[PDB]
Amino acid sequence: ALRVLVDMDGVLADFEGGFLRKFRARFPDQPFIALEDRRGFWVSEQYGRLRPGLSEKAISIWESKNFFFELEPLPGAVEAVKEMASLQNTDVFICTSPIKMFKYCPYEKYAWVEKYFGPDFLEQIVLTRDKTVVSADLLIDDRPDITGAEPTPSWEHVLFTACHNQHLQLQPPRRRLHSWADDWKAILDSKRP
Amino acid sequence: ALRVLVDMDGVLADFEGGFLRKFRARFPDQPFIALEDRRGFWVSEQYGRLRPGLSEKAISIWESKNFFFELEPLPGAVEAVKEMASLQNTDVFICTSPIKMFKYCPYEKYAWVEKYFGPDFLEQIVLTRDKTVVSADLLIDDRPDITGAEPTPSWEHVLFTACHNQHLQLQPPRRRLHSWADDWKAILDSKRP
Ligand SMILES: Cc1cn([C@H]2C[C@H]3O[C@](c4ccc(C(=O)O)cc4)(P(=O)(O)O)OC[C@H]3O2)c(=O)[nH]c1=O
Ligand SMILES: Cc1cn([C@H]2C[C@H]3O[C@](c4ccc(C(=O)O)cc4)(P(=O)(O)O)OC[C@H]3O2)c(=O)[nH]c1=O
Ligand SMILES: [K+]
Ligand SMILES: [K+]
Ligand SMILES: [K+]
Ligand SMILES: [K+]
Repeated sequence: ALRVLVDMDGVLADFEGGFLRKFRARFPDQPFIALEDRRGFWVSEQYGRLRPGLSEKAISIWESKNFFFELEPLPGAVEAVKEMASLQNTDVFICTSPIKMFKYCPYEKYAWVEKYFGPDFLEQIVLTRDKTVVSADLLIDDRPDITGAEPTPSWEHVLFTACHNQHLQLQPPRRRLHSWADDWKAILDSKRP
Repeated sequence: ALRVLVDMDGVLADFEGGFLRKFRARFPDQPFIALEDRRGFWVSEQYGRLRPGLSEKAISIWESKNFFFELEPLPGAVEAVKEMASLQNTDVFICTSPIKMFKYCPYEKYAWVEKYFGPDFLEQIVLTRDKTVVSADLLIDDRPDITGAEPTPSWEHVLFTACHNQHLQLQPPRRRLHSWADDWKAILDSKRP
């Protein structure tokens, strides 16, 4: 069976839009970064450059109760993953790294998966900071630099497009999934025997 | 680097003793199973055979708030894993499956790891129901039957002895770690290049 790992934040759940909305509501007198002007993976770093103390204020949004639970799905994400999981000879796992503050985030990610995919899909969740030690054919993740304890992961990393990575030139033969409307079936098929 | 996955319940944390203590306290008029009389991996199944309704009462102990957090370490477990992690060319991850009710268990497992191993060790946690998709040289786990989506896991499963598995005849060349006092360094060394 083909095995596909799907990232959660920025791939299934709209982390960037949820963050921005809550930041602006909580900190209406601070400057912010429009989604179109996001550059680089780390939200907090971009905000820290924008003004002193803004990194810590950004962090405070995602460390808050209900931040993860209340993220809206990306367009097409829930439908695509449900279809993907239902395909013959195809195992799908949601492989997600929780933030360092653990009071809410792990719990909310399970709750979010239950909400959008149902109880039986909880079995498909892998929470890990290191995705390199999870073996699979494909990893669909918006982070450009995925590293860890395994220097040669078994998966091919397909870069899921986001605001923060859309201008990046990747090294051949690295590939992208532009959105869930893009042809994810063709990418899966290219790895099948 | 050698990669070792270490199970949590029944290997690092004394699930069986914690369960029994809390069961007897909450249900003092019910029969129970002494640790020495534990047979088979699933606590709940053994209790359900003992009397009608006891499976659900057992489950209610581990679904309760603070059950996971308040488990005591096994003798030698914290010291061994700290030493193991500090060895040259050795990466250690705690690979643990949370129960199906997710309100407390994921959170408490992170909190427990922080308590006994410190904040930096949180990075070494993998929460998953399927350990077969986690690649490693060794998996030290008290469950006899470890299966999942990967039919040929990369790890060798070393069976950690517990009450419930101590009489089991394993198929050659399956091996055991009897306790943390047993010679876990020799087992690791047998897998090094
Ligand atoms: C931890 C962390 C996260 N973020 C943004 C970027 C993105 O990263 C992750 C993330 C979470 C944890 C780690 C880690 O423990 O190293 C890394 C990335 P994702 O990989 O998408 O889940 O967390 C949610 C998002 O939050 C950020 O801007 N700064 C941070 O310090
Ligand atoms: C879920 C479950 C667990 N247990 C006992 C046995 C042992 O199993 C695990 C466990 C937890 C979840 C699953 C699962 O989702 O399939 C399986 C085993 P462990 O692997 O040691 O963490 O949970 C803690 C312990 O709890 C039990 O007796 N019956 C159960 O239905
Ligand atoms: K992400
Ligand atoms: K399937
Ligand atoms: K166990
Ligand atoms: K080490």
